[PDB]
Amino acid sequence: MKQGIHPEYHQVIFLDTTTNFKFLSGSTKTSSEMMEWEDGKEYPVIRLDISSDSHPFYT
Amino acid sequence: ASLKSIIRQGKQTRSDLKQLRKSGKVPAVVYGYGTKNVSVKVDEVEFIKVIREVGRNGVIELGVGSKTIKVMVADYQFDPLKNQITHIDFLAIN
Amino acid sequence: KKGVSSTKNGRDSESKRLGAKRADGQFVTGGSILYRQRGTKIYPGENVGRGGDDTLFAKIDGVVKFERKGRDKKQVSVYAVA
Amino acid sequence: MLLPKRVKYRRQHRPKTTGRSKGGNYVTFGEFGLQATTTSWITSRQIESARIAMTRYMKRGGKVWIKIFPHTPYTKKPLEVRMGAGKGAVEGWIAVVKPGRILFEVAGVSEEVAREALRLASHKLPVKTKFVKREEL
Amino acid sequence: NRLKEKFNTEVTENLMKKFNYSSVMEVPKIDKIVVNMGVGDAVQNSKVLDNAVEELELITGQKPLVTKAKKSIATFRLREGMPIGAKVTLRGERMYEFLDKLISVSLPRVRDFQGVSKKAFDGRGNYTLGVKEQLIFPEIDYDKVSKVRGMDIVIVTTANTDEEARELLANFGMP
Amino acid sequence: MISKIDKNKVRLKRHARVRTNLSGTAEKPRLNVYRSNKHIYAQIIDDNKGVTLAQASSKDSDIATTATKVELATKVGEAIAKKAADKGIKEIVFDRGGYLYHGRVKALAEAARESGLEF
Amino acid sequence: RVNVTLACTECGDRNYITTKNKRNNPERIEMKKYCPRLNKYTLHRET
RNA sequence: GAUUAUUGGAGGUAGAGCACUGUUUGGACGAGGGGCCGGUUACCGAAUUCAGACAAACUCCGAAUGCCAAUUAAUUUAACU
RNA sequence: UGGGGCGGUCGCCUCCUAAAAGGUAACGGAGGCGCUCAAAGGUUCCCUCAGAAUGGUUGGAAAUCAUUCAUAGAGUGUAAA
RNA sequence: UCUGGUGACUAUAGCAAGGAGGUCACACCUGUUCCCAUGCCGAACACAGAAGUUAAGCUCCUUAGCGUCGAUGGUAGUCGAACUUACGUUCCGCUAGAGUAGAACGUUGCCAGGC
Repeated sequence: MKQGIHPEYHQVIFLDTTTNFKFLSGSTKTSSEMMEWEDGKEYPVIRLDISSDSHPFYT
Repeated sequence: ASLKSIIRQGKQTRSDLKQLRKSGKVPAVVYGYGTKNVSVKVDEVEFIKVIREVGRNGVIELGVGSKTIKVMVADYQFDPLKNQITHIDFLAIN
Repeated sequence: KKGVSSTKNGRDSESKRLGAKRADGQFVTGGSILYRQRGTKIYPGENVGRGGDDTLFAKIDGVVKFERKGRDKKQVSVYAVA
Repeated sequence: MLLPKRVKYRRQHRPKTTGRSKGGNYVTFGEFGLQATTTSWITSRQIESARIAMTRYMKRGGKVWIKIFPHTPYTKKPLEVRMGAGKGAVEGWIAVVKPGRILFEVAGVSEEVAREALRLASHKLPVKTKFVKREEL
Repeated sequence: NRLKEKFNTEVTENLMKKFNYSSVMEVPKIDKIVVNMGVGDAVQNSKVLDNAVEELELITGQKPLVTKAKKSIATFRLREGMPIGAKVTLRGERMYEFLDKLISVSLPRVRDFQGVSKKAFDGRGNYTLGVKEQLIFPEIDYDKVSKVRGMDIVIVTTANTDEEARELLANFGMP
Repeated sequence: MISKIDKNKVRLKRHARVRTNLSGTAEKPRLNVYRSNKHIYAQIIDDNKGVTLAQASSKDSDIATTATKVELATKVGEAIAKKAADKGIKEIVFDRGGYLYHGRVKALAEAARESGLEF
Repeated sequence: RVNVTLACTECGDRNYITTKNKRNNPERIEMKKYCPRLNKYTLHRET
C-alpha cells in the first residue's frame, strides 16, 4: 500500500445485471444507484461480466 | 603380501637421504589405523615385485619389527624421471 | 647517429617512502608516527589517531603492540605503561 | 585447452630457462607419450614441422594431443643494428618446457609406429627427448 | 477475504489433503503483487507516462512511482534518470478486493482460452504476463484510452513455485 | 520463495554499527536496551570490563501497570534510575540499539533523564 | 569549477577562499563559519 | 658502538597455485544462431560440468635470507656530537 | 643522445622492472595530469550488492519488473593501486 | 540452569541436514486507533490488542554430509661452505607450498530471574 503513491481504494459494489457481482474493487466509490446494503451503494449498471456468467469455461 | 621394510631415523640429511633413495630402497612414512606417524625405508625392488604381484592395491601384512599389519598407500612422492620413488605415504586399514 | 625516431614511455613517479617507521616494543612520542600507508592495511586501535592519508599516530607516548584485529586483519594497541 | 583467445600484455620478459616441470608429467590423453630431457625455448615451427612429419608418416592413423601453446612472444629488431632505442616487434611465440614435462601423446596407433613418428619429429627438433608408454603401475 | 476464506476452508479440506500442515500457525498464502506497468518511453513522452499513471491511479487503488533508469541502456535512449517504469505494489485489503474483482471482470474482456489461460507462468512462481489491457478496468474501459501496455505483473507469493499457484486457484482461476 | 525473518538480528546489526564509537567505559557504562514485544528490559553494564552494573525491566514487575506499552517504560526509567541514584546517578551513555529516539524509547529516555540522571 | 574569495560581513579584509562553479552554483552563496572579531560562527556572504 | 644465542614483530619474494584475473578448451554437455521453416544437425557465442596446462605487470598460499626493535643475554670495541 | 645526427623527449601521479624492510637504472615496460563536487561536501537516520541465471508485454536473452545465489565480481567524479 | 542482553575467546566454535522443545521471554498474531509511519506500503517503524503459536523464528540433541583447520614425514627453495663448469656437483643447515593422517557440530565473565 505505497502510501505516497497510493490513491483511494475500496471494495466497490460493482453489481451486475447477471449474477449481481457487487463484490468488486475500483477507485470510484459510486453513488447509491443500487441504494442497498447487501452490497455497497455503488452503481450496479456494470452488467458485462462473463467469468461467472457466460465465459469460455462456462457459457 | 608380506613384504618387509626397515626403520628410518632422524636427520636423514641431504647426503644420506639422497644416498638411500639412490640405493635400491626408499623412505616411507605410515599413519592411520592403529598406527603412528612412523618413518621407515623399503627396498624398491621387492616393493615393485609386490606391485606386480598384487597390483595398485593389496592388503599387505608388512613385516617390520615383529608385526605384519594391513597397510596400503596413502600417497607417494614419485619421480617419473628415472622411474623410481623418493617418498611414500602409508595408511593402515586393518 | 642516423634517424632514431620519436619515443615515449619513460614515465614514472618520484616515489614516496611508505610503510612503517617504528617497531615492536619500541617507545614513542606524542605526535610520533607509526606508519605511512594508503587505505587500511592495519587498523588503529588503542590511543591511535589516523590522519588524513591513512597515516597513523599514537595519541600518546608509550610503547606499541601490533596484533590481529579481526579474525584475519591487524591493528595496533599502544600502551604507555611506565 | 581452456581459454578465450585474448592477450594481456605484449612485450613480456625473456622467461625462465632452468628448473623442472611443475606438472604435465604423466601420459593422460593418449597412450604413447613423448617428454623431453632439455629445458629450452620452442617456436612451434619445429612442432609444425614435427606434426607434419608425424601425420604424413602415420598415414592419417591414430590421434594426437599436443600439450602446448606458445603462450608468450619474443621479439627482434633487424640484424645487428644499434642498441636500446626501443624493443622490437614480436618475431614469434614460444613456450619453453623442461624435462619431466609430458609434451606429446598419441593413441589409436601402433607402438613402434609411434616410436618412429617421434624419432622423425625430433629430427627436425632442437632438443633431446624421449618416448614413453602410459605411465602406470 | 471473501475467496480467501473459501481457500482457507481448502487449507483444511484440500491443502491439508495436499500441503498437510503440522500447525495452523503454518499455512500457505500469496503475499502481494507488484504491478510495474511497462516501458512508458518518456524520453519526451512524459505525458504519455502521466496517462499510464492516471490509468493505474484509479484502475488500481495504488498508483506507481516511476522506475527512473539507473542506467543508459540502448534499444531506447535511457540515461541516469529517464522515468521509464511504474512501482505499484498491492499488499492487503486492496489486494483481496482486486482479487475478487479481477478474477471475475477480467475474462469478460480477456477472451481467454481456459478463462485465464492454459498457463503463462514465467517460472519464478508468477505470471508476469504481458497484458493487452482490455480485461482490466471495467471501470475505465477501452473507450477513451491512449496507450496499450503489457505488464510483468509478478505474483508475490509464498507459493514456492507456480505449481502451488495452480492448485491455489480455486479462486475463479482456470489454470 | 519469498519470505520474512526475525527483526532483532537487524536491530543488532545497527547496534554493532553504532557500538564502535559509543562504548561504555564502566563510568558512562553501557546502558543497553531490549523491547521485544510486550515488556522492555534494560541494563547498565560495566562493559569496559564486561560485567554487571544493574538489571531492570518492565517484565520486572516492581514498576508495573497496564498503561500504554509506554508509560510503564517511563516507570522502569524512574525505577532503575532510582537503583542508580545510589551510584551512577549521573550522565552515562545509553544505547539506542537498533532502536530510535522516539516512542517506548523516548518515554523511558526522559523518565531516566528526569529521575535524577544527568542526561 | 572556479574560485571564490569572499568578503565577510564586517571582518574587513580578504581571508576566506573556496571552490564553486557558476553553473552548479551560478548565484551568490553564503553560509555559517567562524570569524575572528566575534568569537562565534557567523554568516558570511559572497561578493 | 659492534658481533652473535634469546626475542618479537613487520612483510608477500622464491617456490607453489588457480581461488579471482585471466592466458591455449581435449572432451563431451544441453540448448540460442544455424542448416530448415519456429525448429531437425554441424559447430560454435556462451555457459555445463569433467579436464587440465600458463603468468613481469593473477594470487587463496607461502619460505630461506635479510630489516626494525628488545633487562634481549654473553664477547668484543667501539659509538655519538 | 651506445659519435655527433633527424626524430623525439624535458613538469607531476599509479604500477612492473625492484631482487618478501624501505630504497634503485635503463632513447626500460604499461597508464593517468595540468581537475572536479555548494553537494560527489559537513552532520543525524534508513538501505544494501551488481551480475548471474531464474523470465517473463518487454523481448534485438536482456530494457522496467520478479525468484534465488551472488564478494563487494556492485560500485563508488576524476587512470592504477 | 534456561533465559535476556552486554560479554572474551578466530568455526576443528561452525555450513547443511534430522528430531524435539514452548507465550518463564521469544516471535506468531490483530489492526492504524492515536505518537509515528513509510521521495515509491501498518512492509518496516511506531502505536494500539495479547486473542492464540512452536508450525515458523527459536535453544537443545544427531551427521562431520559441507566447511574448517591439519598433522607425520617428505619435497623443492633457500643459508652458507667446498667443488668443478655445469641451463651444475657435493656437505651444511632453514626447512615451505601442496598432499595427507586426523579432527572437531565450542570455551566462556555478566546481572536478574529461571531457578
